[PDB]
Amino acid sequence: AFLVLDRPEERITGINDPRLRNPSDKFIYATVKQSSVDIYFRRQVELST
Amino acid sequence: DHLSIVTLEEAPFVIVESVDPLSGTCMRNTVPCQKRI
Repeated sequence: AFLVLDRPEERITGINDPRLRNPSDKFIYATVKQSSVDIYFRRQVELST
Repeated sequence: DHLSIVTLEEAPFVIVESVDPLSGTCMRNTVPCQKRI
């Protein structure tokens, strides 16, 4: 049981993750400045936060 | 019509945030609110 039930996991699940959607100061995420990723998040108002 | 609505900061239901330091107004996906002292 100990050797099968060893699952740290707790890994981000896509962009709809609550950690990304409602970020805390502890969790830090970013992309590269002035690229398609920047003007993807900037374009969508639902991704303003 | 125009009427005054009270609100209390609590939980996901009400989250109170400061205005943008540069613009000085509320951002998108947000509505302005007041506060006394």
